[PDB]
Amino acid sequence: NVTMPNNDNFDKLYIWGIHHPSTNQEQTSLYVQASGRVTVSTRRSQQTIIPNIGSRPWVRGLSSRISIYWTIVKPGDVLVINSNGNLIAPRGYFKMRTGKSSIMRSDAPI
Amino acid sequence: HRILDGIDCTLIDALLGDPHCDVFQNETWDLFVERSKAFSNCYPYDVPDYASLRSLVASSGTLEFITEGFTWTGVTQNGGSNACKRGPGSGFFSRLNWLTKSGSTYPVLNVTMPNNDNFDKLYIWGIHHPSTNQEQTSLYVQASGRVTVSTRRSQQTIIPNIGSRPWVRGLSSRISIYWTIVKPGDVLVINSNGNLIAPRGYFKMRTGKSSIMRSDAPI
Amino acid sequence: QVQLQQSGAELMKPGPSVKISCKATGYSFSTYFIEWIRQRPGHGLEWIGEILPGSDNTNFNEKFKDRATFTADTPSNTAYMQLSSLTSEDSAVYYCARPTGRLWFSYWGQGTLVTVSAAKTTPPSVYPLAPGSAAQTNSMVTLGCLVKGYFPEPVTVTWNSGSLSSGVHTFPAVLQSDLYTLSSSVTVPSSPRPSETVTCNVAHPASSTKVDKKIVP
Amino acid sequence: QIILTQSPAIMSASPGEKVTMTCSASSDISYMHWYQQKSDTSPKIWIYDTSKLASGVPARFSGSGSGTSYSLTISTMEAEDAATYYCHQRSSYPTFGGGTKLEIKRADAAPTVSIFPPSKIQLTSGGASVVCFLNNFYPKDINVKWKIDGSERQNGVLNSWTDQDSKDSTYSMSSTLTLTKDEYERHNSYTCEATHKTSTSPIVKSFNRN
Ligand SMILES: *[C@@H]1O[C@H](CO)[C@@H](O[C@@H]2O[C@H](CO)[C@@H](O[C@@H]3O[C@H](CO)[C@@H](O)[C@H](O)[C@@H]3O)[C@H](O)[C@H]2NC(C)=O)[C@H](O)[C@H]1NC(C)=O
Ligand SMILES: *[C@@H]1O[C@H](CO)[C@@H](O[C@@H]2O[C@H](CO)[C@@H](O[C@@H]3O[C@H](CO)[C@@H](O)[C@H](O)[C@@H]3O)[C@H](O)[C@H]2NC(C)=O)[C@H](O)[C@H]1NC(C)=O
Ligand SMILES: *[C@@H]1O[C@H](CO)[C@@H](O)[C@H](O)[C@H]1NC(C)=O
Repeated sequence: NVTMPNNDNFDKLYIWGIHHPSTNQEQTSLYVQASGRVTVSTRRSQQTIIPNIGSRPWVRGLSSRISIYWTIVKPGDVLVINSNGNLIAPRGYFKMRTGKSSIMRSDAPI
Repeated sequence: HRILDGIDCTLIDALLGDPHCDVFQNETWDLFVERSKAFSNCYPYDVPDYASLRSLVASSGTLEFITEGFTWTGVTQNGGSNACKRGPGSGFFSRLNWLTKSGSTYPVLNVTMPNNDNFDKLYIWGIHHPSTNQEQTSLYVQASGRVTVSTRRSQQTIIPNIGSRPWVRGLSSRISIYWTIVKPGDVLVINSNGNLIAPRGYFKMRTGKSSIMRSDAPI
Repeated sequence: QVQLQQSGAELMKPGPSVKISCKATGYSFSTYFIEWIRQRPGHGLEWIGEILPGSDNTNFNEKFKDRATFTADTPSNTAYMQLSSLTSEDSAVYYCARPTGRLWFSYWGQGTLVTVSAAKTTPPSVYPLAPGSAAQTNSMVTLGCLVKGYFPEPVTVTWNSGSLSSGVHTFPAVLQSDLYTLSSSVTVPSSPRPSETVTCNVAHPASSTKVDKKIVP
Repeated sequence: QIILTQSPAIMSASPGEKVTMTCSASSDISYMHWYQQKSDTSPKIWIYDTSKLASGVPARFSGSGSGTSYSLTISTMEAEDAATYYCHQRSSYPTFGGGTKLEIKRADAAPTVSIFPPSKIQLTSGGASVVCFLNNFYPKDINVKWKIDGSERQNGVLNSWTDQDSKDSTYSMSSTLTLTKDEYERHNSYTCEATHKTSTSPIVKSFNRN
C-alpha cells in the first residue's frame, strides 16, 4: 500500500498492470495468497482488478498473461497503489503534453 | 427557460442528497447550470460512468423522489459518517440507506419492488468498498459482500474491493454509485449479502427539453 | 469549501481611509455578488453595499455613497472595500458575504475589526493571576491572567495552547484613558496545578506581541 | 428604506417554552430572512424565504409572515438556542432588524468567587491591579462590594461580564481594583465581597498583606 503525490505543475500518466497466472500453483508460488488484487486510485477515481487464473494459448512459451492499465494523476492529486498480489508495478510517470501529435498506420517509405 | 442554478452543488450531489445540496430535493429545470467550483462534502464516492448518469438525469429534468417501503430485514438501516455531517453530527446521502449488520448478523438481503405505475422509475443505489479487511467484517460480517440488482431482463452484480485510498474527508474507503431504470410492468429485485447502500425510492423520469450547462455566468 | 477570508483588524486615524479585503475561495468568484455589512457596537447590522466581480455593477446604500468604494480583483479572487473620511462612528466589525440568490447558500466572512482613532498602538502587559495559599474550596483551582494597557483591539488569550479549552472565562475588555485592559480565567482540577504548568498565551497582533505566562505560585 | 422593527428586544424563556419573535417592515416585502448570531461569530443564515430552514437549523424553528409583519417561532426553547436573532429584508437596499436577544433561564446558581493580588511583576512597574472573578452564577444579577468591607467606597474598580453561555447558561464577571503600588502597599488587607440571590450572606475571598 504505497502512495506518490503529484507535486508538479503537470499531469502524470502511470502505466501499471496485473498478472494472470496459468495455474493455481503459479499463483501461490508467486504471490502466496490464493487471490491477488490491484487497487489503484487517485483522490476521485479508482480501479480494482482481480487476476484470473487459467491456461491460455501458448505465446513465447507462456500461457499466462499481463493486463495493462493506466492512471492519469492531475497536479495536486495523489496516487495510491494497494495490492496483496499480482501487481506489475509502475516505475514512474510519463509526462503528458497536448499538441499537434498523432499516430498513423503506414507501410510507406519515409 | 427555467434556469435552476446549482451554486455550490453539482446535479449528481443534488441527486444523491449531499447535505449542502438537500435544498434541491424535488427541483425541476429546463437548464440546470453547474458552477466551476461546486464541491462535494459527504461520503467520498465515485460513479462508474458518471457522464451517463449526469446526462440522463440532466435530461429527465426532475429530481422528484418517491420514497417506497423497502424492508431490510435484519440489518441496521440509516448509517451516517462524520465525513457527511448532517448538521452538527454524522449524516449521509438523503437518498440512500447505508445498511450494516444488526447485532452480529448481516443476513442475505433479497427484496423486490414492482413498478405498478404507468411510468419509468430510476433507482439510484451503490456499493461500499471498505479500506481494510477488519472494517469489511466489522460492518457486514461476511468477508466478501456482493450487490446484485436486476429487473426482469437486465442484471448488475458488483463485488466490493477492499483497500486503502487517498484520504478524503478523513476516509480512505469509498461508495460506488449505480442506477437501474425499471420500466412499467417490470419489477426490481435487490439481493446482497453485504456492502449495499440501499435505495429509498425512485426518481420519476420525464422526457422533455431539459439539459445541464457548465457555466460561471451570473444569471 | 466556500470561504471568505477577511483582512486583519485595523486602526485608522479619524479622517483617513481603511481598505478591507475579502478573499473568496470554494466558488466561482465572478458568479455571485459580494456584499458588505457592518456591526457597530449596539447598533445591529448595517448594509453598506455590494459588487458583482467582473462587471462591477456596484450598489451602494445611499448613506455610504461616495464614501464607500467597492472593487474586486478576479485573478486573486479578492473583493475590496475602501471607506474614507472616517469618524469614530465607522469603528465596527465589517463582514463581507456571498448570499447568492438563494440564502440557503449564504456565507459571511470572519469579520474585520476596524478601529478609528488617534491613539497609538501599545503592547499589552500580561500578568500572572495565581492564588496565594488559602484554597479551602480546592475542588478545581481557578487561575487567570491580566492583560493590561494595550491599544487597540483585539488581543487573544489561550490556556495551554488550546488544551485548556474548557473552564475558561475571557471577559470583554474595558477601555481606560484610550488604553485597554482585559483578563481571562481558567479552571483546572485542584490536582493538576499546584506544581504543574498551566500557562496563558496572550497575543496582541496590533503590535506583534506574543506572551506566554506560566502561572506559578 | 424598508425599516424592520423586529422587536421583542430581549427574551427570557425556559426549556420547552414556545418562543415567537416578530419583525415589521415599514412598507411591504415578499420574504423575510433570519440570521442567528451567538457571540464572537458571524451571523448564520437560519430561516430564509420566510419559512424555509437553512441546513442544520433544528426543526423546532419555523418562520412565517406575508405582508408587513413576520415572525420566527420556536416550538420549545433549548439551551443551544440562546442567541441573537436578526430579520433581513432583501426587497431593495437590504436592511436588518435590531435583533432579539434570546436568553434562556435556568436554575439559579451561586457565584464561584476567587480573588488575586497584584503580582510582584505588575508591582515592579508601580501598579497594582487586584482582580476578582465571579464565575458561573445565575441570574445575571450580582453585586460586588470591592473596596474592602467597611472601607468599601468603590472608585478604582472596573467591571466586566460575559454574555450567557449556551451549555452552562450561567453568567460570569471580573472586577478589578487598581491602585498606585505603594498606596496599595500602605493598606491593610484586601477583600472582595459578593452578594447574589442565592444567599443573603455575601461570598468573601481575601488576601491580607502588602
Ligand atoms: C490447456 O490446453 C491448452 C491447449 O490444449 C494447452 O496448451 C498447450 O500447451 C502445450 C504445452 O505442452 C503447448 O506445447 C508446446 O507447443 C509448442 C508449439 O507446438 C512447442 O514449441 C512446444 O514444444 C510445446 O509442445 C501447446 O502448444 C499448447 N497449445 C496451445 C493452443 O496453447 C494447456 O497446456 C492446457 N493445460 C492443461 C492443464 O491441459
Ligand atoms: C496506505 O497508504 C496511504 C498513503 O500512504 C495511507 O494514507 C494516509 O493515511 C493517513 C492516516 O494517517 C493520512 O493522515 C492524515 O493526513 C491528513 C492530511 O495530512 C491530516 O488531516 C490527518 O492529521 C492525518 O495525518 C494521510 O494523509 C494519508 N495519505 C494519503 C495519500 O491518503 C494509508 O493509511 C495507508 N494504509 C496503510 C495500512 O499503510
Ligand atoms: C417530492 O415530490 C413527491 C411526488 O409528488 C412527494 O411525494 C415527495 O415527498 C416530495 N419531496 C419533497 C421534499 O417535498
